[PDB]
Amino acid sequence: SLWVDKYRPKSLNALSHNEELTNFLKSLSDQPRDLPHLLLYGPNGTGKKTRCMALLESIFGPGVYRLKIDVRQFVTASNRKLELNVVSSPYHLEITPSDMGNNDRIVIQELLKEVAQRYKCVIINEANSLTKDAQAALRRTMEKYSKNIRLIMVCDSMSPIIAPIKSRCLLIRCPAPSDSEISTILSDVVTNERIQLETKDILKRIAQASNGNLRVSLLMLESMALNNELALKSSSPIIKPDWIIVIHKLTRKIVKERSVNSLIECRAVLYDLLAHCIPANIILKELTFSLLDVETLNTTNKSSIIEYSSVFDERLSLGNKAIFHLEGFIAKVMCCLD
Amino acid sequence: SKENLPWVEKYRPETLDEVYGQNEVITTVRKFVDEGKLPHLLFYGPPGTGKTSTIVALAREIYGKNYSNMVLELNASDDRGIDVVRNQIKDFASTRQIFSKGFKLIILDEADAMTNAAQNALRRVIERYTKNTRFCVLANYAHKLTPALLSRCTRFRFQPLPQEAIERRIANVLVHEKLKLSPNAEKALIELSNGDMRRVLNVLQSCKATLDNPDEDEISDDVIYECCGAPRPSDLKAVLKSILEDDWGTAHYTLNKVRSAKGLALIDLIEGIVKILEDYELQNEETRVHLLTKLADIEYSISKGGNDQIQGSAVIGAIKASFENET
Amino acid sequence: GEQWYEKFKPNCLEQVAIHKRKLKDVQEALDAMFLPNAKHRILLLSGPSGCSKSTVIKELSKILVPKYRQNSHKVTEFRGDCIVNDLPQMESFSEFLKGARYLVMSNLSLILIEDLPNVFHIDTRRRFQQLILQWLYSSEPLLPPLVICITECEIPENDNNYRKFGIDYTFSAETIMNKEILMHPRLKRIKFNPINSTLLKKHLKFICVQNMKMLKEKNKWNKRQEVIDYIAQETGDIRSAITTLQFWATSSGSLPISTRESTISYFHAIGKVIHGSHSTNNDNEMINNLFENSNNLLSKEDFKLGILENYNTFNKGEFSISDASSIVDCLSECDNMNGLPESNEYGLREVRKTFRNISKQGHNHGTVYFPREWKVRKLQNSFKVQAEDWLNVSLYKYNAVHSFRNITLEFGYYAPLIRKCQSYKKIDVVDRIGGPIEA
Amino acid sequence: YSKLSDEDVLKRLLQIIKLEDVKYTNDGLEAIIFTAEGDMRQAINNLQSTVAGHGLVNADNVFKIVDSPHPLIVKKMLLASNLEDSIQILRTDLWKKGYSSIDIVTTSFRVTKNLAQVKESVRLEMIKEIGLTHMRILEGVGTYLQLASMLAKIHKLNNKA
Amino acid sequence: MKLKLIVNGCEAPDDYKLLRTTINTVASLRKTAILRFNSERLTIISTPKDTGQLWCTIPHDVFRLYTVISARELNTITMECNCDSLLSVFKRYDRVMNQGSSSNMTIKLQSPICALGITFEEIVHNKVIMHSFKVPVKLLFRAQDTRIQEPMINYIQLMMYKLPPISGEFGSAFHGFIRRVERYSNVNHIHLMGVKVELKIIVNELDWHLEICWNGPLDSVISTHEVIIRCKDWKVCSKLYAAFEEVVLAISHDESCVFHCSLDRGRERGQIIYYIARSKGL
DNA sequence: GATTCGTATC
DNA sequence: GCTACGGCTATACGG
DNA sequence: GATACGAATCTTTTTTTCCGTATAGCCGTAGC
Ligand SMILES: Nc1ncnc2c1ncn2[C@@H]1O[C@H](COP(=O)(O)OP(=O)(O)OP(O)(O)=S)[C@@H](O)[C@H]1O
Ligand SMILES: Nc1ncnc2c1ncn2[C@@H]1O[C@H](COP(=O)(O)OP(=O)(O)OP(O)(O)=S)[C@@H](O)[C@H]1O
Ligand SMILES: Nc1ncnc2c1ncn2[C@@H]1O[C@H](COP(=O)(O)OP(=O)(O)O)[C@@H](O)[C@H]1O
Ligand SMILES: [Mg+2]
Ligand SMILES: [Mg+2]
Repeated sequence: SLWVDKYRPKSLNALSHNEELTNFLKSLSDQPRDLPHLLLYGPNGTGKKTRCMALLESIFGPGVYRLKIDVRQFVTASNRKLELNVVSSPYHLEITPSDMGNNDRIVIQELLKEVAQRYKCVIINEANSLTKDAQAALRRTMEKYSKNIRLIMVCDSMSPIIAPIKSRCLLIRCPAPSDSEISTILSDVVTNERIQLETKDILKRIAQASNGNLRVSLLMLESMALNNELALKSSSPIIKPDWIIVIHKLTRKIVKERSVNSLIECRAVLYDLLAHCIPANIILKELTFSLLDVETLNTTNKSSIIEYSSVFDERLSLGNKAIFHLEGFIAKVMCCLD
Repeated sequence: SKENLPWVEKYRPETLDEVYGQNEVITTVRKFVDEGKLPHLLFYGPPGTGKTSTIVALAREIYGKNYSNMVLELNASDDRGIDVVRNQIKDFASTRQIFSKGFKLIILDEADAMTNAAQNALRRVIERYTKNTRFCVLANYAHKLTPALLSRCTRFRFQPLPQEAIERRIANVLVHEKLKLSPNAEKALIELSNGDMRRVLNVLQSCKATLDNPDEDEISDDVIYECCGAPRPSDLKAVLKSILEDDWGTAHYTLNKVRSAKGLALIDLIEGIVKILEDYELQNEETRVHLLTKLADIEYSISKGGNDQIQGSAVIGAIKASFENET
Repeated sequence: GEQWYEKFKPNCLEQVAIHKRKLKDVQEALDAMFLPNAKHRILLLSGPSGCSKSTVIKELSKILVPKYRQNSHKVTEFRGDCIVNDLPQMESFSEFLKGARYLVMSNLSLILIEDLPNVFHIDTRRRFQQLILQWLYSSEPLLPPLVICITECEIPENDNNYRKFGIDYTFSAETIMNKEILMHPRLKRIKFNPINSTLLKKHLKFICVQNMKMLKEKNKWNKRQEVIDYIAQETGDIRSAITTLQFWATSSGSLPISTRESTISYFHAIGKVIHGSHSTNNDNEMINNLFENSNNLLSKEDFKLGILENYNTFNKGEFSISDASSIVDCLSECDNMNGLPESNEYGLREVRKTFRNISKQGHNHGTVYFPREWKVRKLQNSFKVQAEDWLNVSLYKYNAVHSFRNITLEFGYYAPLIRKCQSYKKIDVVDRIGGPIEA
Repeated sequence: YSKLSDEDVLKRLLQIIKLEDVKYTNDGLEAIIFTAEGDMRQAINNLQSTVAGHGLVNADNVFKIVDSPHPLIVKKMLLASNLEDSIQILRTDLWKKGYSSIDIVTTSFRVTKNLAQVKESVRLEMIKEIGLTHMRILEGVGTYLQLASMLAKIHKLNNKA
Repeated sequence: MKLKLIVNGCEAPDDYKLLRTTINTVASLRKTAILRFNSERLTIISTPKDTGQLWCTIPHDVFRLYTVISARELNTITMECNCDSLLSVFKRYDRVMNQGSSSNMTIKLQSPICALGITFEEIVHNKVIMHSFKVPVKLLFRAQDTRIQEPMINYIQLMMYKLPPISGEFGSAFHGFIRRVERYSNVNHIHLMGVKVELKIIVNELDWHLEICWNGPLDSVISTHEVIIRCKDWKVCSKLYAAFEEVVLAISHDESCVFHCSLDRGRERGQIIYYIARSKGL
């Protein structure tokens, strides 16, 4: 399929971008009997999930990647059907709170109660999406059923994880690779499939345009390769996500025009972005950082922007409707820049 | 088997004369009983003030032996929805008295947890069958009750327990359990009670447990502070002196040493400093605002949790910045 | 001995308090519905209470039914309180409809559903929906005309729970009928308005002169004019106006004249919060009465979204950015109070104060609109379906677990681009998920 | 039906005294009317309790059996000039008397909703502060410190900065 | 797409009773049922897709005439019909012989949504009264038929219990043992017990316990076997046990329970299988 | 409550 | 005289 | 002919209790 899973390191020894983390994983996998619950935190796209899969292969042998996708039904306190997908595999379970909202407590409760009845490893992607109640059940579920189950959850920015869960887990950090290592991985990819590659500098450009993201860099490489007729050019344009371009245009409009009509246009742009199912926290983050790369703003304007960004992202974290906080942040930026 | 019970449910008053503190309410309800007329009572006050004990003793005094069938007690533990009020309460307050004459007593313990529809149905039962039935309503929050229900109920306010009632109850407990209490420990116990008898009884039981040999051993203020884990007044005064007079490094060192000497909690120190600073005389009125606001958000953040050392440094900085306004 | 609104009921079409245009386009619809091949199957009338909805249908049936009836006069009104022995309650309306379907030729009679069955119970409400859906979709060659009158009233709060539905908040045609019934080719809807001051004054004057002796005996004849004007100004309900006039006339003292208070509409409340209300220059009193009388509408997240959407229409967006920033900051602060009444009070008070401070004469405001959040939710649902399809095809043709977060961030745009060149240069999903992002 | 006036309540009360023949004082009847706050049933209940508990109905006995309405105490607390007087009133009239903090917050919200002789901006700022305090009380922090901070912020917004 | 069949209850009693029992079971289980008309057997399926599935096999020799023709493989005509209409038709036809008759029941597939023309005769006493019925059905697609399959059962820990025939001396006692748990109103889970022969019905709850045990002779056709199932499925098992002489019970440890009923027509034997999932875990 | 278009009346 | 089955009724469920 | 008045438009997807239906259990009568 895509080049992201085409060159995904299946084994522990095939991971060659952290070194120290690989040695620590080998240390953990030396004696799996005393393996505690693991929590992996780091930048998105670093490869924490790849490390988890490699560790599971190092423990249970090859075969962890034999995923079967199943359909499960759950009932809340009231009569309701919850069609939750389960991607289980030998000695491995996958749960993600992306599809399920506030009902995320009962699904994980039933799943962990059924699986917990050697041990079976359970992987929870995006551990930050829990609503502080599934965490309340999970802490006791893993504290009492530690003999027949092990929990390995990956996440980024583990601040919304409650203190008891973080106390009940081993904290493992997965730093993003340097630009040279991403360039080396891209060089290996283009050695496996020749892409002409006129200059080595474009690989560094792709690495720098991803901010330490392997998945984004590989997607960029594949996009340029397919668009440039199975070739590459030194002057080939850098391809970026559409919502990044939309946010940059929104930043340009905010800097240029500061008025109520411009505020309504910004609200329409934010509504389009929300309708495209982009989370509002990262929308605020990208908008704030795109405002800070504007070279026509002084230091006082940047400080005001970052202060309003902190206030409004805290408000959005403690809020219900995301449009209010985004509109407030944009209006505060407009009232500060004028 | 009263020796096999917690001290809170061991010294529950059985007669009206055994209830201390609320002398006015006790005298008023006793006059009501002796005159033979009892209105629809409503008891309001903080927890542990003695409302349930008072109403239970009153019902026992009115019906000495017929308490089982002359008294219907419902609380939050039982369902008190619209159907229960419509059926069970009406059936109880619709039949004649068995042989005791007088009236039927219905006690609604913790009526603030009842739904609004239940109170709306209950008001007509109260004002309809009042010839042979009287209602008593106990609640800690009056905002959760319908204004009509408050209108048809005679309100009695249960004040927090004064000093003398606490002294008398503690003396009775000491006589019963053959225990000794220092006057300093007595003063410490009343201060931490906060007008609550249950807290006093629990702390006294924990202090008796703390002693290696209960008899021939007095309970001092050190025993109280060790059992309940509260800071001593001297520790609070030293911490406040270090924060107010000394520089930042030594104030932080003093706070850390005081907290690590006995494992004290930062919230208890915050409450102690708040209580001490209330007695202070501030001539700026901005120091008061800064202190109250900063300590309120710090206490709230502690309630939500977080970094403890950061919160302590925040307390020190807030106090210093607030007292910088007094110049 | 009889009520005035009952003893002075209209006897013909000319005595019905209704606008000429309303009479015309109800007459045309009813006449078209009596044709052998009528495009419209049923007639839906919506409006506030006492808007001559029921009576005008009666006076029209007095002149239309006797004309179209075959040779071999009134309506066949559904009566919900009839309890038949061998009839379950949900089957009563079905039996009524089946019996009334036999009213086509030589038995023609208009069907007037003024009081609907119990729609506050969900089972019979769905039964009503699927029963009137079958009437519109019936294969019957000809059916009797059906007229449904629904009174648009706000249901007051009864029980405390956040599972409140549309029927629980307000009693309107939108909450009762679903989208299929309302948007049907064989359904004609004629919304009604409250009776204007002119017809109310004319009919009150007619009622007064019909009892001239009784007002002249009580010396109230000279004071009847101001009473008529004030009653017509206060309310638009003909029944309430006639009842109040009868109460005033039969009185013998100086009791003040009082009428029922109509609820304030959603856009009416939005305009009151934004532009203020005339005859009330005190913002505190207006806000207090709005919260006391229309707490159901105010205590909703839809109202705050409406304020956020429509606050830019005060002067077509021609006001200082500081005021807009203050309004949106206050709304964001209110969003963090977990729906407390203090949040709504503070938000409305701040919006009203901000718009009052900058208010000037000669302002040309804009048109307010409903919030577009439901459209955003529908687009998000479509994006969710497309992302589920992408994750299913990516987990069926091969083994690759990607998170929905990564689908929205990168795989929603990069993967369609990969599938595009891969396909044209030569998987299933080729377009950007959720459509392209514009502006 | 409007709220009952003081004169009508006094007339009905005096009729009840004349029917029951109990001793009364004009100051006591005024106190009963003041505590009733236009509620006739409350006036009758308070009068009956006073007669059955103390006999002669004066201001002393009435104010010793029944309490002054807490909305008026809260209104006096909110309208205080300096923070020290408001803090003292709050403490000695709601905290030492045994009034729950949530009751104080709700009463403050109602009083601010029905508070005259104040500006709209000041009123909405105090409403926002009372709402924040209400949220803090509901979430669990129901100490006297929160009420003191609410009063401090109210006074800060009253006297500006 | 030409389906036609004729049923004579009086000519062959046992298979008609089997068909009536299958119809009663699928009606009691849930509304609507799946009728798979294979060219050599008819399979009646009740698929709720935890709740159980009933898979009854009816050979073509059961009916007097079994012309089944369709463009699909092996002339597979699959249809979904409401059990209540079919149950009412079967009750009418049963009362037809109960009042005294021997007329045959002719069923034809007369027209995706179709209907069966189930028509039969009745004679009161020498009068002719034609009973005509039309039950609306839907025609399941070929792929949709492929989506329905009989769940296979593992034999790693599954153990068979040969329940006594109801015609024997111990049959009535065993029927009483099976229905002994049905007389409790507040029962929702039955926790079975087999150790290696005894069958124990255990209903353990917060403040009451139940220990129904079978002390009579039992056979296991040729270790603990526990599975907890809902009470409603046990009612269906009891109903199936009464109508079948050859009843086989299979219990899987914390996996499932299988209620196998067989009718020895010898000839292909008619069989009824009721797969029951555990309501919850041990 | 605001805007916009159409009538009836003074 | 006994059993089966249909009709009436009390109770749990659902939305 | 100017103006007050009126119509059309500006819109939507936990907990308690209650209303009507489903269902199982038990009693009364026809038939074997
Ligand atoms: N005035 C008092 N005199 C003696 N013991 C008291 C007194 N008040 C409280 N107590 C003790 O405290 C215990 C608990 O008090 P209760 O009266 O049962 O509860 P409460 O005062 O009604 O508080 P709430 O609002 O119901 S939580 C009693 O059983 C007594 O042992
Ligand atoms: N001139 C008049 N024009 C109209 N109605 C009149 C008149 N004089 C008396 N009435 C009475 O006023 C009442 C108005 O009722 P309608 O508006 O026809 O009923 P409705 O529209 O269904 O209102 P609801 O929703 O049922 S309260 C009727 O009882 C009429 O008889
Ligand atoms: N050591 C490595 N060498 C090569 N590619 C890697 C390595 N680690 C991660 N990747 C690439 O990263 C991609 C996805 O990373 P992922 O595990 O999703 O990151 P995260 O766990 O942070 O979401 C994989 O397709 C894989 O090819
Ligand atoms: Mg109590
Ligand atoms: Mg009407």
